[PDB]
Amino acid sequence: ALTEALPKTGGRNNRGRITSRFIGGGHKRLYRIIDFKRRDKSGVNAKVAAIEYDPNRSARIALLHYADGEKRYILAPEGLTVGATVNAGPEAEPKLGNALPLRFVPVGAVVHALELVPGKGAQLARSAGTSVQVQGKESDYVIVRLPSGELRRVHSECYATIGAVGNAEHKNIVLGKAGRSRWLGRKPHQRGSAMNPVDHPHGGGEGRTGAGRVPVTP
RNA sequence: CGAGCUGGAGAUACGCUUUGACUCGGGGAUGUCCGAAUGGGGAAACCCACCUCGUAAGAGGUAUCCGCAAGGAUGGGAACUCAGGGAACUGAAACAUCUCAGUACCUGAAGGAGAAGAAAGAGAAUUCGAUUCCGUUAGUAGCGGCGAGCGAACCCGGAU
RNA sequence: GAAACGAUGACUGAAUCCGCGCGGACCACCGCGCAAGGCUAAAUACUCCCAGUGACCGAUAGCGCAUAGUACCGUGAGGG
RNA sequence: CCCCCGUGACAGGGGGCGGAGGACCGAACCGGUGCCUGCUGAAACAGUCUCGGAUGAGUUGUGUUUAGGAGUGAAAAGCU
RNA sequence: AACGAUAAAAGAAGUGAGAAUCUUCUUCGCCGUAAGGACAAGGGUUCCUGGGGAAGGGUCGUCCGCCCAGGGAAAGUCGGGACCUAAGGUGAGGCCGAACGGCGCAGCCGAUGGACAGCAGGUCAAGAUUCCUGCACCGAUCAUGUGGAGUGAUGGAGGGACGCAUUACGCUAUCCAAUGCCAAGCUAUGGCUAUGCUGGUUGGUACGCUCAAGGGCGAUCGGGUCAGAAAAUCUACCGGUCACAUGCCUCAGACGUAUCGGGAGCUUCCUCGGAAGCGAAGUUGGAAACGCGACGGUGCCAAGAAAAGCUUCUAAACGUUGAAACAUGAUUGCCCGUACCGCAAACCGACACAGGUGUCCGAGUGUCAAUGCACUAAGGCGCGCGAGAGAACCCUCGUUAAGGAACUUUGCAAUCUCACCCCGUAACUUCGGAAGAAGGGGUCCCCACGCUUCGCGUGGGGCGCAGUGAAUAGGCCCAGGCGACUGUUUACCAAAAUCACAGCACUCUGCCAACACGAACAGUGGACGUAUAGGGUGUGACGCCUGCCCGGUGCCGGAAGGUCAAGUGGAGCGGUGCAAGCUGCGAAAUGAAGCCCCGGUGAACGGCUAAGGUAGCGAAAUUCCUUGUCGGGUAAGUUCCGACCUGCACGAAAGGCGUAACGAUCUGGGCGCUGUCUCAACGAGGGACUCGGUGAAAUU
RNA sequence: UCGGGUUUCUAGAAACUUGGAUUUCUAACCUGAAAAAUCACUUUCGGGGACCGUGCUUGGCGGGUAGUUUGACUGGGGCGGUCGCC
Ligand SMILES: [Mg+2]
Ligand SMILES: [Mg+2]
Ligand SMILES: [Mg+2]
Ligand SMILES: [Mg+2]
Ligand SMILES: [Mg+2]
Ligand SMILES: [Mg+2]
Ligand SMILES: [Mg+2]
Ligand SMILES: [Mg+2]
Ligand SMILES: [Mg+2]
Ligand SMILES: [Mg+2]
Ligand SMILES: [Mg+2]
Repeated sequence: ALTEALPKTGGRNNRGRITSRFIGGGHKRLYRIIDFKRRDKSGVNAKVAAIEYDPNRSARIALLHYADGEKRYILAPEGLTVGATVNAGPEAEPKLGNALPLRFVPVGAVVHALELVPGKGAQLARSAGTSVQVQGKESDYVIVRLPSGELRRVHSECYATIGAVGNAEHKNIVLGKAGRSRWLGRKPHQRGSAMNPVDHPHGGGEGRTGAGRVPVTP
């Protein structure tokens, strides 16, 4: 049904020319307003109304209704149901995703929608079904395993939502025929090999080759 | 001024003049609309509003920057002037230094001219005496892949 | 370059009175002048503009124009 | 999604029904394959016959944005 | 030479100095999803009327889109603006910048989107939802009366906000049929006399217990503060009570009544021809939208403007005796565009140019269907030199004896094929395809009968050489290379074996990310994305796969030691002076990133001494000798296929070997059928030749 | 804590110091949530914080770009040979 969002708009560059190569497809995707802080709410439950799939992301977002009679979208994690509910704030018991900080949080307690700076909403493991693993508590900072396979410090003043996401993992997704791309991306990359001395470093020759392996520009 | 005038254009018709026209000189009053343009909008000259006065018709104000305020300023001028920024072909019989050149052009500020100006100096006589210009000194002194080539100043005579 | 002085960007950063600057490395003696305040006629430049003059042209010359930046080309800047 | 059959693990196959698809043929439309014609042309790139795409990575309008060593480019140094 | 498309004319009459060409009439031909008609863009008066004939019009010209004067265009409701916002453009304060200047929230500007009140006809030579007529609707301001109480923000919320594909039912436009109905008269050539033939056969408004699909529907009390900044008698959320159906609300539209138009044609005059006035009928059945009922049904994923208008809630605020509202009249009604051309002699193309140009309407017959093909209505038009001749030669056509690819570089070219229906249909395979494989048969008319008819099937007869009897309308096959595939490219010599592609892999980036644009600790794109995400490179479905060498280059790491800048800092030497001092040069030490150096990585550069080619393929689009040798097909085969292998100079992601399917791809072969050829003939049309009119060019 | 210097009270003790590092803290500086979008402020504030970054200078890397260079003889040009002296 989708609802109460905004309108996006294709565009691949500013104050002039093409910056990030390619991309221009589209299909008028609107933007739904989310929430990655989940704090001015701290204290009330809400009925996960539904899990409306929404573009831009790839994370079956979830619809919530916090008692006040207000509305909000949430990165439906990995397992909430047709109307399961949830509260929020330190007085939160690490259940199916919650608006809880970090110290009060268990070890190796996979979560997500995590954060990088007190408030300033999420900013980590918010995609596909990325699972941020926790580890050691420290002074105030913690020890975490970001999807990357990295160990970064961060402190508890930075909320997070229980467990990982999923969106089933873009798996059986194979795209298919060129164009499933155009279904979004664009002019799928041009090989600087089949280009010209003129346009790219790899260019020239008379058959095929390599020599140096550099990127566009140098 | 003194007897024509009724714009080039010359064409028909009506007409104005010594009760002084016309032309000429010199101040006024009218002057829409656009354009710095400023009420607001805008594809220049077109659309649209508000306040104040007002019989209607109609009249004035409504940009911004400085400044209590009075008052000043935004734009425009052919070349000339000072500043900010600053090429290359070209020459070196090839080329990077150098040359062309601080030339071309851009930009800014102002004027009728500017800029520069009252020696913390020139310069060797214990001399001179603000700055600008011309003559000459001098193609010297000196700079220079010491190549190509570039090149002052005091002194002295004048403009003032 | 032995290279003074002026100049300014970054750093530092003195004296005020037998004080200070300079006189082309640097020191002495010698001499010259006094900075971190301002102002300033005149001669000099140019020529859109006016007058006068010319061993200047006199209509393929002279200004592009005996007038037109018009006609005409160009999306245009521009040319003409 | 509805039924039929089955039998060794088998899948499966059958009648219903539904309406998928850089699917099929073809006009518009969009291309431009081969031949001939044209070559001081009807035309500074075309005509006839012939041919490809045709719900798509489709075709197109208005508005607007991107530019010179720069843009743009399903990439020829192509177009600007 | 040419006179701008091979859509053809012909006569009569007229005008006039003068006519192949101007007007008129009557024949003819051409177009008819257009060569008809309506906007928009764009042009400007080309429009109309009266004149003209120099130049412009490829000849003429009495004519013109040309020359001249005059006229011609009319809106409260159509478009736009006085309303709205999108990309983008701007922009008080604010962020950056040698200058000029680049940014940038709000706000403002900005359609091609939203939003909003008129419909039927009439008519100047030339305009019409704009003028007239007929009735209507909209805001506004006013009065009259009803009402008798609130009204209700730059503010809240609701709402306006919308994708693609497919599709059920109702219908309207629109079209068709008929011994429906009205109108008019004639018919003869042999027949018919009317059951023939021709034309017309309704729109606006208003009322109607008529018919009616389809479409739209919760309400209300109360509660919870933590939500709408605030308030809220609204919204959001929570909970109790009655809602299958119905129940409502609503009608697309049909019918009837009435009224207003219009309506085949009819009457008189006509200054020569328009003008004026009159008026019949309105049937039954069938077809039928890409439009209307609408914000319908369903499925799908690649997930679908914003704002105001608008309903509602209140803060403020006014008054609660003359409100909000309703009705009835009264008054009001701004600016710009409104002619004509408009797929085209009136726009872009130097030209009255065979080109280009967005959207809408776009009839009938026949043909499964259609916006196709043939004819044709309406409507438009016969392309602005013309007339003879009937040679060569050239262009575009029709036929062709015997032969049938012998042509040739090659079957290039042109024939054959060609539609629907029934039968039938292989190798191979990713099981979907290959498949319209191949091959074969049928198709016309009539009568009867059976079927659901427009029509089809069963059967009997019929005519022709011939029955999609006209027009549209796949020739097929085997074998191989190259790329898997739809796609894309060299506007004006290359469409392909290019580019792209799904998929694979390397690699880098934790967020002010890498990366990129930029004068700029400005702004911004990546992304309102956060690692199953973003960049760069290379490889190119799927299949089995991906070998050996880190010496040299590049990268990541290690990281003792060697080397190395500025600077800190020290000996030391030296110049001048009487001295303090002032002063030239200065050195060991200490001082980074890298560089040396140690180690590693090949879907890194890359080689096959750092090492030597696993699988696989091999004379290959990479072979030189070479027409390799033998086998295949031919009578005969430099090329093609098969194998072998002595791989000049095959090789595993510049990927290797394969691969159903696909290809305006290239190579070889076969069947068919041909004028490609033996070898050309005849015939047509358009030039060429002749005469009259106008009259180039390169060149010299 | 490591560097040393200065001054005093006895190499130590004390103090004044002036440096490197580690760490730590934080008014500058930075940056994020809120009623008032970019910005200024109020503060919860939150966290970063002497780093980054901006300015001057140092040396490295730098076909990303720029300016350029790349001889002559030559029975044609390149390849080969050659170009001075006896
Ligand atoms: Mg003369
Ligand atoms: Mg002139
Ligand atoms: Mg066809
Ligand atoms: Mg903005
Ligand atoms: Mg003829
Ligand atoms: Mg004869
Ligand atoms: Mg075909
Ligand atoms: Mg291909
Ligand atoms: Mg293709
Ligand atoms: Mg270079
Ligand atoms: Mg060489």
